[PDB]
Amino acid sequence: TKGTTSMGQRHGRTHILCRRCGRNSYHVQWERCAACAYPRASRRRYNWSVKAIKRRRTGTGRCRYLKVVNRRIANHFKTPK
Amino acid sequence: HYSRKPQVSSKSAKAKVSDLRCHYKNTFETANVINGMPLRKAQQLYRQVLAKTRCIPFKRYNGKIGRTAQAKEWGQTKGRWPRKSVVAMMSLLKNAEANAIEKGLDPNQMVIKHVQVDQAARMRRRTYRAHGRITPYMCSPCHVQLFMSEK
Amino acid sequence: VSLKLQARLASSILGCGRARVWLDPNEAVEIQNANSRKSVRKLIKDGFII
RNA sequence: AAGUUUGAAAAGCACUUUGGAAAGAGAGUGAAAUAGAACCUGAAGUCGUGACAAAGACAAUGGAAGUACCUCCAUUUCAAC
RNA sequence: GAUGUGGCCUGGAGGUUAGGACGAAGCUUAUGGCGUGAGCCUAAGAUGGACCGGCCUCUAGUGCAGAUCUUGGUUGGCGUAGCAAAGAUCUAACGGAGAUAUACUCAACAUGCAACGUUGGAUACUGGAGCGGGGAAGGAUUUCGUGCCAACGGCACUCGUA
RNA sequence: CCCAACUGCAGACCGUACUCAUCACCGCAUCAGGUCCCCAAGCAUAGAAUGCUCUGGUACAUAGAGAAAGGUACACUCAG
RNA sequence: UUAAUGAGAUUCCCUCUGUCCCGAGUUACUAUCUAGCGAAACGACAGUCAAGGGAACGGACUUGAAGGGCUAAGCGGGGA
RNA sequence: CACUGACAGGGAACGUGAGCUGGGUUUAGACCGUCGUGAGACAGGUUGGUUUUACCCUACUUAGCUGGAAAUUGCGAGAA
RNA sequence: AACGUGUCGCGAUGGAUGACUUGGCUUCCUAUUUCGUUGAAGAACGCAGUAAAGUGCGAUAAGUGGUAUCAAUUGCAGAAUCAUUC
Ligand SMILES: [K+]
Ligand SMILES: [K+]
Ligand SMILES: [K+]
Ligand SMILES: [Mg+2]
Ligand SMILES: [Mg+2]
Ligand SMILES: [Mg+2]
Ligand SMILES: [Mg+2]
Ligand SMILES: [Mg+2]
Ligand SMILES: [Mg+2]
Ligand SMILES: [Mg+2]
Ligand SMILES: [Mg+2]
Ligand SMILES: [Mg+2]
Ligand SMILES: [Mg+2]
Ligand SMILES: [Mg+2]
Ligand SMILES: [Mg+2]
Ligand SMILES: [Mg+2]
Ligand SMILES: [Mg+2]
Ligand SMILES: [Mg+2]
Ligand SMILES: [Mg+2]
Ligand SMILES: [Mg+2]
Ligand SMILES: [Mg+2]
Ligand SMILES: [Mg+2]
Ligand SMILES: [Mg+2]
Ligand SMILES: [Mg+2]
Ligand SMILES: [Mg+2]
Ligand SMILES: [Mg+2]
Ligand SMILES: [Mg+2]
Ligand SMILES: [Mg+2]
Ligand SMILES: [Mg+2]
Ligand SMILES: [Mg+2]
Ligand SMILES: [Mg+2]
Ligand SMILES: [Mg+2]
Ligand SMILES: [Mg+2]
Ligand SMILES: [Mg+2]
Ligand SMILES: [Mg+2]
Ligand SMILES: [Mg+2]
Ligand SMILES: [Mg+2]
Ligand SMILES: [Mg+2]
Ligand SMILES: [Mg+2]
Ligand SMILES: [Mg+2]
Ligand SMILES: [Mg+2]
Ligand SMILES: [Mg+2]
Ligand SMILES: [Mg+2]
Ligand SMILES: [Mg+2]
Ligand SMILES: [Mg+2]
Ligand SMILES: [Mg+2]
Ligand SMILES: [Mg+2]
Ligand SMILES: [Mg+2]
Ligand SMILES: [Mg+2]
Ligand SMILES: [Mg+2]
Ligand SMILES: [Mg+2]
Ligand SMILES: [Mg+2]
Ligand SMILES: [Mg+2]
Ligand SMILES: [Mg+2]
Ligand SMILES: [Mg+2]
Ligand SMILES: [Mg+2]
Ligand SMILES: [Mg+2]
Ligand SMILES: [Mg+2]
Ligand SMILES: [Mg+2]
Ligand SMILES: [Mg+2]
Ligand SMILES: [Mg+2]
Ligand SMILES: [Mg+2]
Ligand SMILES: [Mg+2]
Ligand SMILES: [Mg+2]
Ligand SMILES: [Mg+2]
Ligand SMILES: [Mg+2]
Ligand SMILES: [Mg+2]
Ligand code: NA
Ligand code: NA
Ligand code: NA
Ligand code: NA
Ligand code: NA
Ligand SMILES: [Zn+2]
Repeated sequence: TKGTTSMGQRHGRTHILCRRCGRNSYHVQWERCAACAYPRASRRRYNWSVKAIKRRRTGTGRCRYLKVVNRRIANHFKTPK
Repeated sequence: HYSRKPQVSSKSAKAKVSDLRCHYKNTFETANVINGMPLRKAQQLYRQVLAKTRCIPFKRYNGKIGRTAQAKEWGQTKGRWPRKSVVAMMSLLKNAEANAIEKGLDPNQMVIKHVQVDQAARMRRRTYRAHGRITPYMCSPCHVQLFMSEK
Repeated sequence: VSLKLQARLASSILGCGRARVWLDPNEAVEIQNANSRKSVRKLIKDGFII
């Protein structure tokens, strides 16, 4: 019946890890990610979840290049004589 | 520390144990029965409780425990033989005897004058009940402190 | 002293189950010295494991 | 969910003794270990212990008047004052 | 239900006047005194260790017994209900701190019980649609050796997928 | 340059432990539930029924003592 | 209307029986005692009755009658 | 219908469901008649349809310990 | 008697209160202030003598170079010099 016994009938996976976000939201069968919409070029972004936007926005990661370019802009692209 | 101090400090020996991992209710009755006893006769009683020829009287935490004829010597009807609490209390008495011997006292003249069992901090486990319920499975350790004085 | 490891190795070397492996009740301190299949094979040859 | 808020400083309890150990008993540091490491202060509730008060069964609590006993409480008085 | 109160209390601000290492706040009370009361004040701490009181005015997230109120902790029930499907273990030796553990008296019983792991014997079960031997899915080091027993394996462990 | 029999040299990448369940997966858990495939002995017997047994595996599922009432049972019997 | 079929609804007969007259005896596992472990529900405060009034069915109130204290195993009258 | 001396009438929350049972009544499934355009309706008929919890306090039944006449005290002194 | 009750002294359990505050919230201002195919944001692996997380960094990996600055870093260890610099 539904409940405990049917819990043992659940086999396989609907989602695996996504190449773009690594969130385990990549629909194996449909071949698209539920979290970032990969392989669509643009990501998922909805204003009905501002909390979800703040989890993935700029500054929540490393900003490896943005840190460098911000310093260059703040110093007006200083170069040696 | 100890809730009471001995009359003569130099003629006394103290022993303590914290978080015993013996049932507080069982150790409460096992330790209280030897409160006014000479040390040697208290140690004899614990040996006979292990031999099941005498019992520990359960005076407070005795809700629906069995009845035995060995509780009559204590003026009660209900008693038990808590072997786990007896061996721990046997170890505590041995420590107290060692403290007395190191101080130059005679353990054969030592009389227990203070026994105090207190509930320690509990440890948490869980048990699984019907309809997917999770319910506490607490363990209740005890603190035991005592001292004995020369007679 | 536990001879679980030697019994496991002896059972594999002899190609039989645990019930058919006999370890000498005496001479247990030299059986427990055999930590390898080479040393267990010597116990079998010496008759300490049958 | 979670302040690592010990102490001014780790000076974080050498060493002796019992214990398989955890620990206890001593001894030391420190102004203070009841400041001993999730360590300032440490409430309420609940519990243990010693001492005492007694108390039938009127569930207990409560009100008003007394009394017995206690009182680490307050004030007054102590010479014809 | 309305209103009044040089009526009480709390966190901050502008003033004023004080206190504190000879001990501030907080906390404790058979500590008494004052007030009809909200409360205020003193005493003691065998409490604490650094801030804080009075008065005038200003200000506000300003007073709790209950909302099947929220969060944390505690609690009687209570050593109680129970820990009863899958038949089952016994014995000696070894190992282990886990013993044959003792004031007097006392030959041993009647005063150290109960429990562990391994090996050899004994007995039994699974009974090839197996508590057999290999794989997929799922899990991801649970595998192996040594060591170890604080927590965990709802009893236990010296054992362990700890 | 192309065939035959040799011969010489080189054969790159990832997976590989363990488990697959009355403890390793899902069911909050070492949960009497659930979960695909292969190999499958002897005797009785029509036999993959059922019962017992060699091999392999196991003695792990809290135990001891032990005739109250009343219970539960994949336990029985009962005159007329 | 209908042969065959049906874990479908109904009536009767044979057989059979503890369904009953009318209960009795036995077994395993419990309950029960012990060692270890150890909850929950529920919990204003509590808990002997009769009558009376009363929100018209009181554990508390009135007037009577009981009631020494503490306990183990049960039990289902009340605790609307 | 039958026996009998007789087969009286009633109350106790129309006594009594943590005592049972669940046939009826009164969910969801389904059939018929009547009604309704219809969804549906019918104190009309029919068939199928989870009955949970006591370990607390009293009450009751048995089963233990145990003080107390100033009903624990006063020394407060009463003899069927 | 025993359970049980009450009070006081002392303990335990339990972490409220006060003091503390490198945090939050709110308001205001100053700019040669606005990323990416010259590969961004995000995601994943790795890097220390010792290093799980976090931080920093990218096989030149808890960092290379250059300017200043002037003797450390620090749990332990290691380290030419005790330092104009290299
Ligand atoms: K007034
Ligand atoms: K709560
Ligand atoms: K009908
Ligand atoms: Mg399916
Ligand atoms: Mg199926
Ligand atoms: Mg699909
Ligand atoms: Mg596909
Ligand atoms: Mg019982
Ligand atoms: Mg009992
Ligand atoms: Mg359960
Ligand atoms: Mg479940
Ligand atoms: Mg000093
Ligand atoms: Mg202090
Ligand atoms: Mg302090
Ligand atoms: Mg403290
Ligand atoms: Mg308290
Ligand atoms: Mg007290
Ligand atoms: Mg009253
Ligand atoms: Mg009075
Ligand atoms: Mg405020
Ligand atoms: Mg001021
Ligand atoms: Mg006081
Ligand atoms: Mg008081
Ligand atoms: Mg004030
Ligand atoms: Mg408010
Ligand atoms: Mg409050
Ligand atoms: Mg409520
Ligand atoms: Mg309790
Ligand atoms: Mg029980
Ligand atoms: Mg059961
Ligand atoms: Mg079984
Ligand atoms: Mg054996
Ligand atoms: Mg003996
Ligand atoms: Mg023994
Ligand atoms: Mg068999
Ligand atoms: Mg069988
Ligand atoms: Mg076969
Ligand atoms: Mg199999
Ligand atoms: Mg292993
Ligand atoms: Mg266990
Ligand atoms: Mg391989
Ligand atoms: Mg393999
Ligand atoms: Mg398999
Ligand atoms: Mg799982
Ligand atoms: Mg899950
Ligand atoms: Mg079969
Ligand atoms: Mg067969
Ligand atoms: Mg076999
Ligand atoms: Mg199992
Ligand atoms: Mg078994
Ligand atoms: Mg079980
Ligand atoms: Mg029975
Ligand atoms: Mg009545
Ligand atoms: Mg009832
Ligand atoms: Mg019952
Ligand atoms: Mg009725
Ligand atoms: Mg009537
Ligand atoms: Mg019912
Ligand atoms: Mg009925
Ligand atoms: Mg009823
Ligand atoms: Mg019915
Ligand atoms: Mg019609
Ligand atoms: Mg019906
Ligand atoms: Mg119907
Ligand atoms: Mg049916
Ligand atoms: Mg008297
Ligand atoms: Mg790039
Ligand atoms: Na049992
Ligand atoms: Na299972
Ligand atoms: Na049918
Ligand atoms: Na009532
Ligand atoms: Na009355
Ligand atoms: Zn994605």
